[PDB]
Amino acid sequence: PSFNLLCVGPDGIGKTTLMKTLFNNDDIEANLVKHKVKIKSYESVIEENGVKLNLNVIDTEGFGDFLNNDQKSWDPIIKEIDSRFDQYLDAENKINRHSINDKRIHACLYFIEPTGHYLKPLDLKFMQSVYEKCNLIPVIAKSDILTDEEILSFKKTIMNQLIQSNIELFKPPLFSSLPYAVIGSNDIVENYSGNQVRGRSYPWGVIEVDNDNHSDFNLLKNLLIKQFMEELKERTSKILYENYRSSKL
Amino acid sequence: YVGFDTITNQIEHRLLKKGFQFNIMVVGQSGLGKSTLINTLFASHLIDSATGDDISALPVTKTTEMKISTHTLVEDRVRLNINVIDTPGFGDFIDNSKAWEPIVKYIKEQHSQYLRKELTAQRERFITDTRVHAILYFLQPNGKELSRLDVEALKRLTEIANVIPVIGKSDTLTLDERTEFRELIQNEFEKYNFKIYPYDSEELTDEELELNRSVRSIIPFAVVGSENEIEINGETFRGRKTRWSAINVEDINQCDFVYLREFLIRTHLQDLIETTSYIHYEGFRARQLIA
Ligand SMILES: Nc1nc2c(ncn2[C@@H]2O[C@H](COP(=O)(O)OP(=O)(O)OP(=O)(O)O)[C@@H](O)[C@H]2O)c(=O)[nH]1
Ligand SMILES: Nc1nc2c(ncn2[C@@H]2O[C@H](COP(=O)(O)OP(=O)(O)O)[C@@H](O)[C@H]2O)c(=O)[nH]1
Ligand SMILES: [Mg+2]
Ligand code: NA
Ligand code: NA
Ligand code: NA
Ligand code: NA
Ligand code: NA
Ligand code: NA
Repeated sequence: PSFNLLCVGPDGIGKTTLMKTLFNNDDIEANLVKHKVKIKSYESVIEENGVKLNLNVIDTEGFGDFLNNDQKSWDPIIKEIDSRFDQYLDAENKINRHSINDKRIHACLYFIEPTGHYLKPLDLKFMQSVYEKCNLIPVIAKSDILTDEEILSFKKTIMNQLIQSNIELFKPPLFSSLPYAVIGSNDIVENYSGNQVRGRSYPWGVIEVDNDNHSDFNLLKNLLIKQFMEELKERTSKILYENYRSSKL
Repeated sequence: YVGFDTITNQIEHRLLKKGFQFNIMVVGQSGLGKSTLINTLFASHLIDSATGDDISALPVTKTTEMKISTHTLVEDRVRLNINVIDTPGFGDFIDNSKAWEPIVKYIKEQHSQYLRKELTAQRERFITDTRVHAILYFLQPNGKELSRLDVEALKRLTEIANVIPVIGKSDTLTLDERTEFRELIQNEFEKYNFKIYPYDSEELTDEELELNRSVRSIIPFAVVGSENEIEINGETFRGRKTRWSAINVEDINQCDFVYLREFLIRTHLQDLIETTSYIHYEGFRARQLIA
C-alpha cells in the first residue's frame, strides 16, 4: 500500500499545511529520510482507507528563491524523478523481484501563487519539464484571498497558458475545474455558529476546509486519495514509466 | 498688533497657486495589489496593473522597466501633481539578478537631471521636480524571511530613497500570522540594518518622535486595497466580498490601510518630499561635486 507524492512550490506557499490537511495527520514531516534546490523526502504511515498507507511526500526547499531560477537550479527535482524510475527499472529486471520498493512518484502538485494574473515563466518552464514524467496537478495555493470572480478569471488564464505550452494535465478517466483552488488547515477553528471546524479564522470571516462552498479542497481530495488514487498509480506505471524506459534504451 | 503673524497666510496663498508635486514608486512582483493600492489611496483609478492578465505584456528585454504615468488631483484648493512609477518585470523573470538595476538608475537619473539645472548660470525659478519621493516596497505575505532578491533590492533602494515596506495582500494572514510575520521582517531589518522610513531628525519634537515610534511599530503596513464598493447589511463601503469573507478596507480593526493613508499623505507627505531634497538629493549632489 505505497503512494508517492511530489510537492513543488516556493517556500511559504502552503505545501506542508496542505499535506497535513489532505491526509488529516500532522506527522507528514516527522521523518526526513536521508545554487540548487534541496530535495526533502518524508516517509509517514497513514491510516487511510482502513489499511496502513506507506505515504512518501517529496518536498522542495528554495524553489524559485534564487536570483536566477534556471533549469540548473530546479534540476534536482527531475534528477529525483528519473532516479526513482531508474531504481524501479533495475529492481524490475532482477531474478528475485517480489517486494520492490516502488518509489516512483505518482503525482506532482504544482503550487501556483494567488497572483490572480497569470503563470510566470518559471511556472511554465518547470511544468514543461515534469508533465511527461509525473501526473501533473496544478493548484492555486492560499486561494481564500481570491474573490469568486478572480478564481474563475485566473483559472481561465492559467489553462490557456498550459494549453499553449502543450502542457498535459492529469485527466481522470474533475478535469474541467483544474487548476484546483484549495485551502489548507488541519487546525480547528470556531465559526459564527459556534461549531468546531477545520479552517482559518479572520476578522473578515471564517473559511472552512471541508466546505465545498469555500474551496476546491474536496475535489483535490477526491482526485488524490478517495476516488482516483488507483488511476494515478496506473498512469505512472503503464504510461509515464514505460515511456521513460523506452526512450532510455 | 503689528500683523506679521499673517506671513503663514501669505505663504500658503503663494503655494496654492503653485501646486504640489508628489512622485511615488511601487516595487514588487506582479499580482501583489500594487496598482490597486495606489488607486485606493488616492480614491481614484490612476493606473492599471503594469502587466494585467497578459504575460506577453512583460518587458521584452527580460529586465525591469519603468512605467511612469502622470496625474492631477484637486481637494478644495490644493492641487497635487502625482507621478506614479511602476516597475513591470521586477522578480517576474527566470533570471532576476539585475532586477533592481533599472530602478537604481531611474532614481539617480532624476537627481542628475535636477542638479544639472541647479548648476546652470541662468536657473529657472521653478525647476521641475521629478525626483522619486517615496517607494512602496511590496512584500509577499508568506511568513518567510527576506529572499535574496528582497535583500539585494532593499539594500540599495533604502539608501537612495524613502522606502516604505508594505505587506501586499495582507489578508492572506490571520492576525497571529500577521504579528509573527511583521515581527520577523522587523528583525530582518535589524539584521541587515536598513534605513527604513520614517527617519528620526533632531528637528523633531518629543511628540513627533513618539508619532514616529508608533507608526514604526506597524511597519510594514498590512494593507488591503480595493477600488470597488461593497454592501453589507445595507451599509455601503469599499472593500472585497467573497463566498466566505467581507473585508472593509477602511476598518482599522481589519487592516492598516487607514494608518498608511494618514501616514503617507496626511502627516508625512511634506516630510517625504523635503527629505528627498536635504537627505537623498543633497547626498547625491555632494558625491558628484567631490568627484
Ligand atoms: N491564507 C492562507 N494561508 C495559508 C493556507 N495554508 C497555509 N497557509 C499559511 O501559509 C504559511 C505557509 O505554510 P507552510 O505550509 O508551512 O508553507 P510551505 O509551503 O510548507 O513552505 P515552508 O514553510 O518553507 O516549508 C503558514 O503560516 C500557513 O499558516 C491557506 O490555505 N490560505
Ligand atoms: N486578497 C487581496 N487581493 C487583492 C488586493 N488588492 C488587489 N487584489 C487582487 O489581486 C489582483 C491583482 O491586483 P493588482 O493591483 O492588479 O496587482 P499589481 O500587478 O501589483 O498591479 C486583482 O485581481 C485584485 O482584485 C488585496 O489587498 N487583497
Ligand atoms: Mg514545509
Ligand atoms: Na542566489
Ligand atoms: Na530555464
Ligand atoms: Na501572491
Ligand atoms: Na524569462
Ligand atoms: Na545597482
Ligand atoms: Na532612466
